[PDB]
Amino acid sequence: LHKEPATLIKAIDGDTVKLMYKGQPMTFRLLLVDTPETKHPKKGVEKYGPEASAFTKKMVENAKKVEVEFDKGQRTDKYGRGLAYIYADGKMVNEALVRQGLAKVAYVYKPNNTHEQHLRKSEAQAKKEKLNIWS
Repeated sequence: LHKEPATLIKAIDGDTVKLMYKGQPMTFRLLLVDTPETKHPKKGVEKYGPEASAFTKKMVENAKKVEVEFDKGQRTDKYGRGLAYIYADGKMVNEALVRQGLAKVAYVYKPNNTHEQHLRKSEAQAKKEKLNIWS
């Protein structure tokens, strides 16, 4: 797995950000995590949705460097979105959301499952600390 540079274009939601990658604007979906959404699904703005959304936005906006890391399997989903691990100054946004109780680990589709265990370990810690979603 290798990291590649990208430039923030705009954060869209807790789990979705628009990036300039290899010269093209592209929407990326964060691999392996489900955040509450301000979009769907569902019921509009779910609980912790605006929180999760502000966390991702602050984290990518304030970064010096954003990098994307594709997993071993398909790199786009059926909506045309890039599927990847996103890093802000070396820190994985997907893990930070989970470590803060602002995301749960998604249903995993192999072989896009490289960081699955790492994330699950963070999710376990956030539950034990009863943060946000877990409170």
